[PDB]
Amino acid sequence: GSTSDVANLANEKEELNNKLKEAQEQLSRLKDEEISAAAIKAQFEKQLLTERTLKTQAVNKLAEIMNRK
Amino acid sequence: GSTSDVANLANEKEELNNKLKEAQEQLSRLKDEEISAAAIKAQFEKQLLTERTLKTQAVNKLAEIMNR
Repeated sequence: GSTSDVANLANEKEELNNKLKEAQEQLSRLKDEEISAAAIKAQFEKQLLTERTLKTQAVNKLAEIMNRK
Repeated sequence: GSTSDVANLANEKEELNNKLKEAQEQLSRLKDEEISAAAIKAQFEKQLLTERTLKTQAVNKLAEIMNR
């Protein structure tokens, strides 16, 4: 009757709510990671610009010395 | 009264089913976004190695030339 129906539905709501909360905590940790990925990407883009620049400096100076006569 | 409460509880269960499904799908989306991002990490890492390597080869050949 209504009494065991209530008992069972209150239990399922508690179970689902708990699983939902766990899911939303995961999503939130992941959302914080996606923001911290944007900063790491920018850092990588910077390091790459820098490495490229240093590479061209070395390559060009080597070509220049090899071309010296 | 009690029978109304049961009807309302069933709807509230169903809505929680919906929210959890939505979250679990969102989690699958954010999951393969961690796969794409880590494949971008590895791509950046390869490019960085390549640039540093060409840099270091040029440096070392130039040093050898300058040192007679």
